[PDB]
Amino acid sequence: ADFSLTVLRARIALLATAIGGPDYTPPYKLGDDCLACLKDLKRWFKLVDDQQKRWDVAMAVAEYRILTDDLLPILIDWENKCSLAAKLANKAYYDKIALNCLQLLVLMTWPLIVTEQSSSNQITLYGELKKHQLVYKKTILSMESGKVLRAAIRLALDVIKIDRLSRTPRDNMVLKLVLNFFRNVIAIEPGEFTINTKKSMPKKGITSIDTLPPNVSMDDISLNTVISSFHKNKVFGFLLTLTSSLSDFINIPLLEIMFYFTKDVNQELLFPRTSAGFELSKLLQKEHQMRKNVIKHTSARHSRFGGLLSIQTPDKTRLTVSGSQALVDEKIALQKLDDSKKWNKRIIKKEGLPNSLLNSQTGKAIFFTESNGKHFKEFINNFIDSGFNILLHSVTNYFTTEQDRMVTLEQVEYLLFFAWFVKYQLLRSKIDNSADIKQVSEALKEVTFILVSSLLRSAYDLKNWTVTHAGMIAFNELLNLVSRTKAAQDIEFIVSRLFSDERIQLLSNLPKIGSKYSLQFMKSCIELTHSVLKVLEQYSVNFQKVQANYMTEPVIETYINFLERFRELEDDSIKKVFSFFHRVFVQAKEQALLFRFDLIILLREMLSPDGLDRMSRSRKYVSQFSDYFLARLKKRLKKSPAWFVGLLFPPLHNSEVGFYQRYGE
Amino acid sequence: NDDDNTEIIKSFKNFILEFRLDSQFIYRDQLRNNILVKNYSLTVNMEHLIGYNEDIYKKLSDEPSDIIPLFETAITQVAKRISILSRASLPTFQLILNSNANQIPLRDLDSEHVSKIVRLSGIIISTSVLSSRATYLSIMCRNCRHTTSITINNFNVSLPRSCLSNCGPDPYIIIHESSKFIDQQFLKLQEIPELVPVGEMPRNLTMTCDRYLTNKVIPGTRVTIVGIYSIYNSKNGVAIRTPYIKILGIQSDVETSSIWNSVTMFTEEEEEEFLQLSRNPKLYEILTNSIAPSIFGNEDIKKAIVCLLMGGSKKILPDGMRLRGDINVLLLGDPGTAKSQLLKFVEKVSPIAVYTSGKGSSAAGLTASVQRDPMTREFYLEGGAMVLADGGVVCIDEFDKMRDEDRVAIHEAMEQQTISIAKAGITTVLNSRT
Amino acid sequence: DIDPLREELTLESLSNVKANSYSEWITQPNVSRTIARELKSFLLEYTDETGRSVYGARIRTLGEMNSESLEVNYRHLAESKAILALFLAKCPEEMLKIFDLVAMEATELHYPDYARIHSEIHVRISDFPTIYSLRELRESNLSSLVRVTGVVTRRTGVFPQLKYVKFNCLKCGSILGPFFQDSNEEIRISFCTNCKSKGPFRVNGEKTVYRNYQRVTLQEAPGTVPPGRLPRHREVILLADLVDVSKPGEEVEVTGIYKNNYDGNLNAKNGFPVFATIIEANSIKRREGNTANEGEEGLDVFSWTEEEEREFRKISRDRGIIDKIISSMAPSIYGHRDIKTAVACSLFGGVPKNVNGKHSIRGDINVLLLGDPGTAKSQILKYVEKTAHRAVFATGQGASAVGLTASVRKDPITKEWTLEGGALVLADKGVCLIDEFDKMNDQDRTSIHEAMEQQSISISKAGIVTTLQARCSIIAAANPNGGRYNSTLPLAQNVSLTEPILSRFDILCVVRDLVDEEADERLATFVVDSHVRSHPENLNARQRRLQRQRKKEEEISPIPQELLMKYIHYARTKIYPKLHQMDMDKVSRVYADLRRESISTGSFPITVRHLESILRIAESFAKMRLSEFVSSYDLDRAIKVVVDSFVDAQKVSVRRQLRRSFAIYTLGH
Amino acid sequence: VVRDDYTIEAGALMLADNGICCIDEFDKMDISDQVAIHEAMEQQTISIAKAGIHATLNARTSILAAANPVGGRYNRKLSLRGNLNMTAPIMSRFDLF
Amino acid sequence: SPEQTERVFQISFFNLPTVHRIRDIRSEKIGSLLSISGTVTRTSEVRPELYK
DNA sequence: TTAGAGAATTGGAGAGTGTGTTTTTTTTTTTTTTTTT
DNA sequence: CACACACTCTCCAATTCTCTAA
Ligand SMILES: Nc1ncnc2c1ncn2[C@@H]1O[C@H](COP(=O)(O)OP(=O)(O)NP(=O)(O)O)[C@@H](O)[C@H]1O
Ligand SMILES: Nc1ncnc2c1ncn2[C@@H]1O[C@H](COP(=O)(O)OP(=O)(O)NP(=O)(O)O)[C@@H](O)[C@H]1O
Ligand SMILES: [Mg+2]
Ligand SMILES: [Mg+2]
Ligand SMILES: [Zn+2]
Ligand SMILES: [Zn+2]
Repeated sequence: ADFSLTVLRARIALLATAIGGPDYTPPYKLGDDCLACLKDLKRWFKLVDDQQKRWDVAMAVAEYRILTDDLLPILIDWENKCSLAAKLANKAYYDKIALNCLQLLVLMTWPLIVTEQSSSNQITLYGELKKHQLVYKKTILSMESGKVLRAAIRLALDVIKIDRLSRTPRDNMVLKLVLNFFRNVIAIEPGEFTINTKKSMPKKGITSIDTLPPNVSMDDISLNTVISSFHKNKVFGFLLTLTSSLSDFINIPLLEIMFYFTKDVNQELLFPRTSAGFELSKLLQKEHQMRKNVIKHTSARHSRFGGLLSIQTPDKTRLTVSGSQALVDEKIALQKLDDSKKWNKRIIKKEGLPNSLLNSQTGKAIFFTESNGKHFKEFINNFIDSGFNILLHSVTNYFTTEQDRMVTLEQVEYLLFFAWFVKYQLLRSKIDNSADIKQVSEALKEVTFILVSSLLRSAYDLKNWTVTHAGMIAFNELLNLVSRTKAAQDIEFIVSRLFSDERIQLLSNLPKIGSKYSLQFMKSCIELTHSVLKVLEQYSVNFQKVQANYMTEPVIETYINFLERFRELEDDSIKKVFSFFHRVFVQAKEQALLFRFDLIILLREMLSPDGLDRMSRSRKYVSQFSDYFLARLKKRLKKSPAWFVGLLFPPLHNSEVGFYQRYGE
Repeated sequence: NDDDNTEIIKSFKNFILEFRLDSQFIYRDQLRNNILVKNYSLTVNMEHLIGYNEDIYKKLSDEPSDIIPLFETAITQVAKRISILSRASLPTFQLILNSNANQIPLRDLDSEHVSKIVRLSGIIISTSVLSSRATYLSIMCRNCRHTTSITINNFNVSLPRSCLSNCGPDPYIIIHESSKFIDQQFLKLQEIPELVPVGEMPRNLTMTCDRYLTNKVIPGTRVTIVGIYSIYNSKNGVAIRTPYIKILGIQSDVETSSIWNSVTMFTEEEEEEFLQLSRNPKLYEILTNSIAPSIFGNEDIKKAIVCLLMGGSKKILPDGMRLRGDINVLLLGDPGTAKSQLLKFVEKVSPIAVYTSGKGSSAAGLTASVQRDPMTREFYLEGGAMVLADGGVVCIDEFDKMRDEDRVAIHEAMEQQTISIAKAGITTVLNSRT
Repeated sequence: DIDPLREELTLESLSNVKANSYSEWITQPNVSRTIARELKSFLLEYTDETGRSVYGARIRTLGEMNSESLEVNYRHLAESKAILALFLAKCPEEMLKIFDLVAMEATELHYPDYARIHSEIHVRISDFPTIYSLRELRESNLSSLVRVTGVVTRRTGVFPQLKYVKFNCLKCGSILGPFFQDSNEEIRISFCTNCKSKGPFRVNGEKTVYRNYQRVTLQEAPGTVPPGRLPRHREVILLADLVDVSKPGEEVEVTGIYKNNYDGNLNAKNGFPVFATIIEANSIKRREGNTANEGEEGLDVFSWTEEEEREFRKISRDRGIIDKIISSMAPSIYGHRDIKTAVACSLFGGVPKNVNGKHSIRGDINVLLLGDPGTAKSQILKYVEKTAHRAVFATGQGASAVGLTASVRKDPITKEWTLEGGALVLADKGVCLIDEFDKMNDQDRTSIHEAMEQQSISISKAGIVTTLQARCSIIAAANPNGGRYNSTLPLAQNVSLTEPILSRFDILCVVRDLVDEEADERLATFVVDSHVRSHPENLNARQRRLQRQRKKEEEISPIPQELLMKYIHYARTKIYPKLHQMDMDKVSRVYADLRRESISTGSFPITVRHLESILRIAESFAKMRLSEFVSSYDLDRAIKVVVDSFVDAQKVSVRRQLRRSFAIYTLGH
Repeated sequence: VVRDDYTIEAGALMLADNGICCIDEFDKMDISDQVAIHEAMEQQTISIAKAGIHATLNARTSILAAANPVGGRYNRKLSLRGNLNMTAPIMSRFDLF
Repeated sequence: SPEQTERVFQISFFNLPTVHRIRDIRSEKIGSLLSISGTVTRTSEVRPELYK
């Protein structure tokens, strides 16, 4: 076995030196028999990695640098040899080795996944081979500043030059090859760390997550460098002409690319809604206000000064707490008395896909430079105004046929692409008036509404949450679109009529399960529910009956659990929550449904000086809500003293007492 | 492995019992003659071991530390056969080696020699006190109180980690009452002055001898050693360990007598040469011309150096008064007159002597100096040139260039024959009769 | 049909690195095979500028000497197959590990079974093209080859260190695998193959092999250390065949691998993740000669080649070789042929003698340059420091009784006594040069009396009682009383010295700086021309500078200085002339006359040690002719030197009578 | 030479290597201390042999020396060679007076 | 050529508005950019930190 | 749809194993160098 | 030695997950 490994490394290293070299007369020279060495290396990739599921050849071709020292220089020189000739306007031989260099680039750059069906050897090498793919991305983007991306578009031009009808399938294959090359160079992304858990944790945790090779920075791999190298090598102009020329073979690679470099850009950075120094200053004043609150909680003398408090309590008995801060502040004393408890209740906490808006943190933002941010926004604005409408119309047909074949990755990269573009283009048409909304008019067409709704329904029914989460996101965006076009002005009525019985029950069940899943899932359910209720309210089947379908304890639970994360929420998401609590309190007079203790602690923890910022717009309506809540709580308690235990526990379902508890006769 | 040791042992019993030259069984006779006077050792000359069966010398010189202690048991088995009646005890005999293998210069010892029998020579600069090594530990368990013993042979073993028959991880204590021990001594050997390379300080080895080889030397003697060049794991670099010699045979070059209460170590074949020489009618002419034969004239200085080499006679009165028997001589004179060439000669003829320069000297370096031992942190006394030269001659060249504070330290040691000390809480009068 | 793991590359292919580091490239098996064949072909096929196979001549000498070490010159790699010179500088710890095997196979082609004599050869790389002081080293040097200069300041004993080690597991096998041991850190293994868990071990005693080990603390050279700022040091490690190569206090130049390792004491006391650094030495050179010189390659500047020994034999039979060699002593100092003669004799020396083992005679020739100011007494001594094999220089109030001689040190740690050797030990088989000898303290000056005649240093201090050897020739320079020679007085009144030290010197030169209108033209002309010729602004450059250095030197000297340095060391180490005994009447009448005329009160102390001097000087002249036998012409030249130096020490009132009386001996040559 | 191993302590003529050592009160300097500069004035190096520390040191220094006559007044009746306690060995080292 | 590493950049601020003495040092300023005036008594060897 | 019985995984009690700890350090003699004696 | 700390191993029961009938 190990002899086989070292013989494999020796055979591939001897092939790697056979390709060519700098010549030293430096201008890289092709080795004699280079085409046969390239074809043999493709054979090695196939006849080992397909045939035996090993990854060993794909590992050891990185050890001997074949990509960064041979394939890249060969493609970049051939690009110069064709650019010069085009500016002058055996090259038929050099075409074949340029193609085979692109073939090996696509094989080496192909996305890695691990699964139940994965080999014991593949799961061994996975975390390592992600580092070599990171080096390949850095080298492709920076080696002569993306001249290889220019060579890739040239090999596509070679088949764009011959007609949509008069082309051959062996050339439509080359189009798919070039699109798959770009999606790969985009979607090289730093790996997961992984630990074996058969053996328990030592007295420190995982002391570094840092899955990067020795000479790669996190910035060399970022969308900033991707956007930079794409604009400098005219890649965007290629993608834009390509997505307009659609008047089937390539639609799904093209959507894949638009997903892979729209995925982690939260759109709001593209719209601002000395400036960076003013922005830095405001943030330093917020950190100063936080440190002022920490200083108001800190010792006015040294750590050893030693003052000791005794608290008399009912049953005429004592506790004791240390520290000068506790002597004067009764609330700090009781907070310290709870902080010291050495018990904690054990918490309970929660696949082959890329990191995306499903998985990345609510606070995450990617920091475009100012030229990069304008080069990106101008590219996507041209793409929306040209090709989004026809591209969505094409892939929604291809996947309305063929639904059952969509393994979860296709299903996400369709649903998220649909949602992100419709959200961006709604927001552009909010601020810009020359943006048409109706440029994305395809999104509300009956065939696409049916696909999105079917797909979410099947994912919910099959309990595939990653797809239900992506469904909930896209459905929330389609609802935003419907509401906007209704406000602007019959297709609205057709879709709005189309969910009357069953999707209603589904979308009501979604938040009831939400409390079992990630913050991003709960966030999506809340944004969806806010949008639904705002739509159904505006249209009036019966608003009172459908909202009473939502006014149930499990929904209130997921709302409280989303609000527990508030220190990392934004004012928009807190305003959505408290609008729903205002709706429950005033519009329903349900108020007993919210009196449970978890809310009372959570209001105190966020209304505190240590909680929300005092200058925040968010605190103002929390303070207002709390005043109404405490008034109705005082009234209920004065009228029915048993509510002090009823507030401590979940509600009852024994009929007469359960009604009396809920409403006070 | 003990089938293999039994054949090695059987092959050396047969060396003792069969080895003969002429009519005489020289190793059977030497064993018996040593048993009667009660030294339990045998001296073996390695030309005889090669002459009997060269395969045995091959075995011995390939791995000495594993074969020497098999020849010691083969000697004890013969020692019982030739001196006790069977079916009607002796300790483990020492093996001592003589050799004419080529002397290795002390500085040429290196990794090629580790574990080999090595013959060399040097000047003994130091001898330790005697120390006790075990040869038999009696043993008892702390917990279950089982009892046994460990025979020890001192080449390159420790207390067992298991009770031998829970009884525990380190079960054994030593019963000192029933254990048996042997003497061990450390020497330090400097290399010979005429063999030091240009501009280097003379190099030094520590080495160990045991049983009948202890006390066989004194500081300043020139010796040849046969021994096993070997290594020990001192706590005093990395993967590094200290070289020493396990001495197998000291051989003092001139019969300089070592630690010696005037005992009759001479032999009749030289004593009868001396007793004829005494009676030569020209003896004082013969001894005068034998002093520094390459120095012309100076006849009276040669006549006085002969008197100094004999001395007079020491006397001890019923008073308790002690009379000096040693003669002191001063060569005071003009430049280039052979004063220093006569001092460099008396250093070589005298059986004990030290040459020194008064300009290269101190009071403490001449008489005795108080050192501080780095382990105990106690002070201890070390002998200078007058203590090293004791019973002999100290040659003090450049006596006019000695400091006035250093010359005065010699005043007691020239008349009352002692070195008095009162320093660091040590006080003694050391004997020094030179 | 070739084994895929065996197949090889070309010299074209080595440059195309295709690995993440040189460490990873050099270790790949096809690359390693290609490197080996290239290094083999360098040793087999490279030839000198003259056309001889220089590495054949080195391999002859390697196997004949039974030497374990092969000298290779880095320039010979930079001049041929230069990628190997590059890899050797970048990662020597892998490159030398191959070039040691190639050197073993290169010598085994010549001496089959040399494996039975040594299992391994080491390559002592020499003349590495760039040099650092210990202050100039930086992290960018780590794992690279360096060349470095310093003073070896401590030099521990020589110990057997473990090289190959198996281990016993306590649980199971007496056979854990044979680790080659790295000379820097412990074995640290954390595993057992015979039991796949943590457990205790003992170092196995079935097999092991040892190598010699010695640390040397190497410090910056005080003439490169900027004044008032501290000298830096590094630990240096010498392994098998490099141990015992350098003595405490030499200026040494090391080539070696700069390395570093973790140790907790640094990280503890310094409070940062900082690593100790060590130079594993790969060769050593001793910085003797003039050092501002490109023409003097190799680890030993006083070694000769066979084509150099043959050149010594040729010139040694030049008619008048003695007077050519004498004219070449300090060739840029005009006149003073009696001092140049005395310096030549002291610089070659006589023959030391031992008689039946009982008695011994001094072979070194001691010289006193006594005279007026500004007369090249100090320049003659500074020339002999460049020219002699082992030499030490000392001056007046700067030299103590036991900085000459030897002293006893007390260690701060083990804190018991040891010897440190002085200038007369560090110049043993060599010369000690004592400038301003009259201005030493008499307490310091009188330390020399044993080392002049008995050629030993007999210490008895702090319970250390012993004798060191000290066979130096001593050359001393002094001025007379009042700072000027006064020719009407006897010598014993011109000088503050006394008969026991004046008689230990066995040539005396008196220098009088008298005014003369034509000798001061000849002297001033020579000094003016010597400034113009020595001016710092008066076929490739490293060779082309040597034709101008050769041009300028040969205007002044009958013999090249590089040849004369090697000729002197050769004559000192190989040649030991005997006497024919036809001298008896001459030498006896010379001694009788010299003694009879020394009845004068303040006259030079002629003594039996000044008969014995004529015999030493006659042996030194036979060494200059590179003869094993003293001739009657050497006995005449020696009698002329000793009689002229006696007569020149007399007062003008009797110098005429003495020149007239001794004429048969002064005019004998 | 300084201890407690021995080492070099740099003096006034080394601290001024490649520059000027200015010496005042020069005639009032003890002659036993004056002679120590005869190597450093001409051979431009200081060389040493003491305890365990033999050495050779640079002293490439120009000397500027200020002096008083023996008696204060320059005795104009005398050539410079008689006004001043210096002897020919050091009188010949200074380039000009 | 081999691969050549990431470069590490020493950002060297200078010309601060104010200078502190060794006696002005107080733990309240930990982690903040000062300038300090003083006289050197000793300097260590140049040693390698293990940085990454 | 609630609520209650049976199955699987995690927390931490507690048993077991292994390692380090005393600790000092001035004093008194001997030497070799500077300078202030 | 023996007694605290550092650290790993193992078992047991406590809590939460999942399925069934009331
Ligand atoms: N009478 C002599 N017979 C033979 N050799 C002699 C004689 N006198 C002197 N010599 C030799 O000349 C040298 C004398 O030096 P040395 O013996 O050291 O003189 P010394 O008397 O000790 N003089 P000094 O140290 O100056 O007071 C030695 O090499 C002697 O062998
Ligand atoms: N004969 C000479 N030929 C050439 N240069 C000379 C000669 N005599 C002296 N010099 C030069 O003049 C200087 C004086 O020589 P130097 O060796 O310093 O004098 P010195 O004899 O030792 N006098 P001193 O130090 O006062 O006892 C040096 O630079 C010499 O190079
Ligand atoms: Mg003498
Ligand atoms: Mg001079
Ligand atoms: Zn027991
Ligand atoms: Zn084991």
